[PDB]
Amino acid sequence: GIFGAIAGFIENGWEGMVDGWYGFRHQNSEGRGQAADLKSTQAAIDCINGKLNRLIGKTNEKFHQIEKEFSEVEGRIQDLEKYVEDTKIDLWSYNAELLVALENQHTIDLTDSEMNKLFEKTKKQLRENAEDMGNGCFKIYHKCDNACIGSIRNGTYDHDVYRDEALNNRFQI
Amino acid sequence: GIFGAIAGFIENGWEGMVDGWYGFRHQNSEGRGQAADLKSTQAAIDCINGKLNRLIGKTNEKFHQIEKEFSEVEGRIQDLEKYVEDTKIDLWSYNAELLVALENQHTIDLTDSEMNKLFEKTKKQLRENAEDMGNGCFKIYHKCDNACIGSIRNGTYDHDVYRDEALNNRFQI
Amino acid sequence: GIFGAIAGFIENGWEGMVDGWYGFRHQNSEGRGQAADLKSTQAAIDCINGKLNRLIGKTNEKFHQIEKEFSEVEGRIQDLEKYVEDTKIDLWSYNAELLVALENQHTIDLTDSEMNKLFEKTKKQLRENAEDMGNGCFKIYHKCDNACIGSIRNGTYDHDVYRDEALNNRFQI
Amino acid sequence: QKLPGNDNSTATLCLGHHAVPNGTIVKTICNDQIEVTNATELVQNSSIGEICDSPHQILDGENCTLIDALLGDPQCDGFQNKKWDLFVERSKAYSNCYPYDVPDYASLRSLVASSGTLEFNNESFNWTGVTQNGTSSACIRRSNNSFFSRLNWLTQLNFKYPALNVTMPNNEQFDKLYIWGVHHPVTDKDQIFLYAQSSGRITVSTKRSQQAVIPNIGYRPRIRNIPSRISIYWTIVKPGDILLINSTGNLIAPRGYFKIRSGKSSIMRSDAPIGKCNSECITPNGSIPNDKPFQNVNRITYGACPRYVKQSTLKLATGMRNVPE
Amino acid sequence: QVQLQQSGTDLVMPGASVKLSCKASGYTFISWWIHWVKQRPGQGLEWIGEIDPSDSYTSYNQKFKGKATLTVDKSSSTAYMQLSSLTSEDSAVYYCARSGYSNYPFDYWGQGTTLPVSS
Amino acid sequence: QVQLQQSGTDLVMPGASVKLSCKASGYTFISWWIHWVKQRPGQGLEWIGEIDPSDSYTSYNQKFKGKATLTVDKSSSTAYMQLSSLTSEDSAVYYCARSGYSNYPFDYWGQGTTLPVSS
Amino acid sequence: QVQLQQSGTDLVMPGASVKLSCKASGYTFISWWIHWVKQRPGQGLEWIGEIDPSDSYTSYNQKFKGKATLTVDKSSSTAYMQLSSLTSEDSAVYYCARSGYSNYPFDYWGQGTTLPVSS
Ligand SMILES: *[C@@H]1O[C@H](CO)[C@@H](O[C@@H]2O[C@H](CO)[C@@H](O[C@@H]3O[C@H](CO[C@H]4O[C@H](CO)[C@@H](O)[C@H](O)[C@@H]4O)[C@@H](O)[C@H](O[C@H]4O[C@H](CO)[C@@H](O)[C@H](O)[C@@H]4O)[C@@H]3O)[C@H](O)[C@H]2NC(C)=O)[C@H](O)[C@H]1NC(C)=O
Ligand SMILES: *[C@@H]1O[C@H](CO)[C@@H](O)[C@H](O)[C@H]1NC(C)=O
Ligand SMILES: *[C@@H]1O[C@H](CO)[C@@H](O)[C@H](O)[C@H]1NC(C)=O
Ligand SMILES: *[C@@H]1O[C@H](CO)[C@@H](O)[C@H](O)[C@H]1NC(C)=O
Ligand SMILES: *[C@@H]1O[C@H](CO)[C@@H](O)[C@H](O)[C@H]1NC(C)=O
Ligand SMILES: *[C@@H]1O[C@H](CO)[C@@H](O)[C@H](O)[C@H]1NC(C)=O
Ligand SMILES: *[C@@H]1O[C@H](CO)[C@@H](O)[C@H](O)[C@H]1NC(C)=O
Repeated sequence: GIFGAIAGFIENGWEGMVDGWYGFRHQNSEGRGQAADLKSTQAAIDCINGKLNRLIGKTNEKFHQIEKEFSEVEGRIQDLEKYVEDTKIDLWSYNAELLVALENQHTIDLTDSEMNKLFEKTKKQLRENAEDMGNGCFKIYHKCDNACIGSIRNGTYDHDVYRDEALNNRFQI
Repeated sequence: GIFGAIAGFIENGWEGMVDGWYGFRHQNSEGRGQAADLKSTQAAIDCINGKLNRLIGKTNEKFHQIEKEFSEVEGRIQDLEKYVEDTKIDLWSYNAELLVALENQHTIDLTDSEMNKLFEKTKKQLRENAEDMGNGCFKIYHKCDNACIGSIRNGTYDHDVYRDEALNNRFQI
Repeated sequence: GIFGAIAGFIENGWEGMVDGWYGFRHQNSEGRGQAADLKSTQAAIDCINGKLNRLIGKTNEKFHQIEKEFSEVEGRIQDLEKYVEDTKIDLWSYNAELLVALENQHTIDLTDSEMNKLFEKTKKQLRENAEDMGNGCFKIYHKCDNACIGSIRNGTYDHDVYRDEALNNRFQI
Repeated sequence: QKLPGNDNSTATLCLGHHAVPNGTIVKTICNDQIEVTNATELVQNSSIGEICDSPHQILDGENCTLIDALLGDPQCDGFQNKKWDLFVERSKAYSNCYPYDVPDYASLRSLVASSGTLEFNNESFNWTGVTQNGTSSACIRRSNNSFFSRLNWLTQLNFKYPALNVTMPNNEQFDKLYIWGVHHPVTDKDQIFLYAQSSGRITVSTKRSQQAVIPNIGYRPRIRNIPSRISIYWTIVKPGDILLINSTGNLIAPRGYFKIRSGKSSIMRSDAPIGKCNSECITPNGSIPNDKPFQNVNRITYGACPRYVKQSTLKLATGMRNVPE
Repeated sequence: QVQLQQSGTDLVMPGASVKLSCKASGYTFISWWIHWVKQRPGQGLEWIGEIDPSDSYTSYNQKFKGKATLTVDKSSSTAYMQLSSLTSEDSAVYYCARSGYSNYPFDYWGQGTTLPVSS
Repeated sequence: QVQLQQSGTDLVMPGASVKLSCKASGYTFISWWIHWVKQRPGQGLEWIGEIDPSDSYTSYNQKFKGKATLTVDKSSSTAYMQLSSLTSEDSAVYYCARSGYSNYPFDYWGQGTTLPVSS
Repeated sequence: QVQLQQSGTDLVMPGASVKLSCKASGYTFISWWIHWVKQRPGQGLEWIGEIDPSDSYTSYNQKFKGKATLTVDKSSSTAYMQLSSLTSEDSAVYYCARSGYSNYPFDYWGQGTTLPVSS
């Protein structure tokens, strides 16, 4: 979590987002509304399932090996076989622990990156028509923020016909 | 991938922090001052101490093993024991090198991320009342009686009366 | 930890950047032109070549080892030797795969981070002189010829002599 | 995300994430206990409890060992000419024939399990002047005194034991495993009565190896009322080599070759019952699903199996970080 | 599991006021919205209004504007819906439903409270 | 490999107009700029103009402002010069050059189209 | 090791000006602030002024406004103090103190320079 979004300026998550992983939520004149962002959610699912295809399955076939349980005491060969098996088990346990920790850290960093990417994409779409309040929300200044000129935050925000900086963006009380 | 603060935009370090790792340093009409930020310092200290907790004190008990030094010269069994020990030593040396490099890279990334997160938190707190000078400082366009400098650091800073005055100072001539 | 630059707001790479890896490109009243950025390119080249130093060239000397191919069929010792060699090969293959994946991910994150850092540096150079168009180009709202374009590419930016001309066109126009 | 009170000139658009309630704790490199929305288990904790034989030709050893089935134990006569991919030896296994002790038991068991077949071809060996098919009271087959079915106990004939000298070349295109042995009598009187000579000597040699053994006459603790032992040796004859078995006494003569090969067979020590599945991996506890990368059931595996680790659980972060409330 | 416990049957005189209840259990009451649907025996389902338990956000249907008022009790995890000036047309089965947000589908429904408005 | 195919020799009467061609192959035509150089037998190389195949950006030399017009065909990957009012001073070898952008060296050149303006 | 070497003892006539010295060694001089504390033989410690060696930023006490003048020499790593118009009340021990910043504590102190102002 290095981008500081999921535990940063977003104070808490949203229980009830049952369709997507990242989304938009608003309260304009036409009432409250929520939508999910398919692109960032799909990218996160794509990378996590790439990890899942790397890990789940792909098991090497080991048919004949050495004896790993001994019912008697022999000496040199018994000690060597036990040492080899213990070395292999310790090395693979370290590999498993390091892989799990590194991939969990990368998953959390990827989630933080996707949240910050969606936030910055919305900020660059809005330009000077909105101010970031630091809660992850965007105070949008013109009219009809996400009902009729705000379903177009799929990539088609005009941000020119609603250059309303005189209302409250640059105004004196 | 590092962020651009620790060695980039934050130019040359400060050396005056004897209590914290990250913090603020201002110049108001009441004079200059320095103060540390406990939250980012504590987060970096927590992750670094966790990385130390994975390593310091956690050792595996290996009581009986194979012989690793041979006074006499022998054939297959001695060669196999030497090969097994050399393989284990080389694998653990590679694991140690990779672990040290990965944790050092992640510590540098974490410190860079924490400095950038504190800068972005301050930028989001200041809203349109302050400007990014590129040196890492914030040209705050409203005077204060050090109460604003106190309220920015803990997190209780609002636009207050210092919004119209800040906008008038920003947009002149 | 994708910063969302190489595949984000920068839509495509520039086939034609024959020197350097990152660069600028302007559109003035004196015509079009573009040039590379030496610092970010050199930093990315330095990290990638450092990975190349730690990978290419450094090899361990293994003179005498155990037999790895067997023509006859003895049991206990040849099966421990085959098991030891198979264990070493599997561990080193896993190490190679994890190393290649981690270094490739770090290289991609680094090359995204350098582009994002250079973008943020040239964004902080022009405080209210340019706006983020979100495609990677900045709408700079003043008469800028090749002298000030190269000043922005240079680090000798003034951002004060053009501030009035870039503040009238930014708001009133 | 405290939204303002809906002023009809300016309002807000907020961003958020998933945060399913009461997710799963995973481990990272900064935090040892961080909560995420979803996580998968990467360590196979438990098996189904039984071995089962869809992809692999699992052969239940029952109360028979692999070496006993190789030698031809009367209780293991049902394993003759039987192929397998995994011989599951049971802890209830025992021997009900003449006592024996292979000097390289682990190596012989490993090579026979790697060959993975018990198919046996009889050869018309030229034993002249001796008595074949020696029987013992401790080896009972259909309520009669018998012996190992794949081993020929050769004794005296008319108080004479001519010096054996035979030859069976490997004119085939495969290796020939000859299982033989030396009988260790209990007394010099018993050795004289059995083989007409005070001391025996067996030299089973090929074109690249020789094996010379000496019987060790002496008393031993009684197993099945037998104070004698038979140490079992083996010889592998490559194509083009010649098996020369020459002896003057105490020979447990072979009956043919066992057709060792190379493949994917092994041996397991287990007590799980055999059922029906479709499972690639077999552990001594039982078959496990090989969908998880790791396991903690057993270090002994057969087939496409997860790697054994010492960890009990390893939660891979399948979802995002869970920030409730 | 998620349950929305509702009253069974309330006998209310015509022209009076009733305050229905819908106890929420098995989930966090704050983070999930609560709706109200009225179903007549001779008509289909009719959405009345919605409430946000976090800050008591109200937005009703145009038909049921002065008829219904939606309130919540975060301490007892119960959502109320007060009916005013009950007539013969108000005699129907009322359902409380948990959706997830305003424009999200109703995940779990209540048992339904039959309200016979008769003398 | 990358080539810039051109016509060999065109015989044009004086006072007429010609449309030279420079077929581009072996590379992405949009991503790389196309320039134009004229070389007289008694003079040095002279840069005429440049074209951006992405959006047809034109910037000509001051001496060749009213003489040459640069156009591209994105379908056939060809670049054209529309020479107007050819005189005796226009008899030279014309090269088309691929650079990469406006301020970059000409990576690959054409074969050279000789244009003898005579009767 | 870090230390602040000072002059031993200066015998200065009353009504004259003195320039005390505090040589800094063992640390980077420009990255640490230097303060000045006066201790009367009967009274306690009294802060006078602070200096930032990076840019010679000055901020003195209200009482010691026209008395003290703090200067630094980055070449010789010495911090001076131009005391002017010495009187009978100026005869005290003067200390120089290293600091992280203005509000950061006095990390290391000098040996102290006794200044007997007598005739
Ligand atoms: C060198 O030293 C070794 C020491 O190990 C001696 O070996 C032992 O010799 C004795 C004597 O022969 C053996 O004892 C015999 O055991 C047989 C097996 O016992 C099992 O079966 C019977 C039923 O048949 C059960 O009752 C019993 O509980 C066991 O389960 C017995 O069958 C033998 O019985 C014979 O003798 C008795 C009289 O004592 C008769 O009544 C019987 O009918 C029968 O004829 C006998 O008891 C012993 O097993 C040997 N091994 C061990 C490990 O002790 C050598 O004998 C010795 N050699 C010399 C030359 O001194
Ligand atoms: C700043 O934070 C402190 C806690 O460290 C606390 O006194 C309060 O929240 C803030 N100060 C003031 C004066 O409000
Ligand atoms: C660019 O910078 C260099 C050195 O920093 C110097 O030539 C000058 O300041 C700048 N030149 C131009 C042409 O902007
Ligand atoms: C998870 O936590 C919730 C309360 O937040 C609780 O109601 C639920 O029973 C928990 N789940 C399990 C499986 O215990
Ligand atoms: C050995 O196995 C056979 C068949 O599986 C069984 O009939 C016999 O009882 C077993 N022997 C013992 C001692 O249980
Ligand atoms: C067996 O050996 C005898 C030796 O007397 C010999 O005469 C006979 O031909 C041999 N038979 C075979 C099949 O080798
Ligand atoms: C010995 O027994 C085998 C059966 O395994 C039989 O084929 C052979 O003829 C017998 N030999 C004699 C001499 O009885």
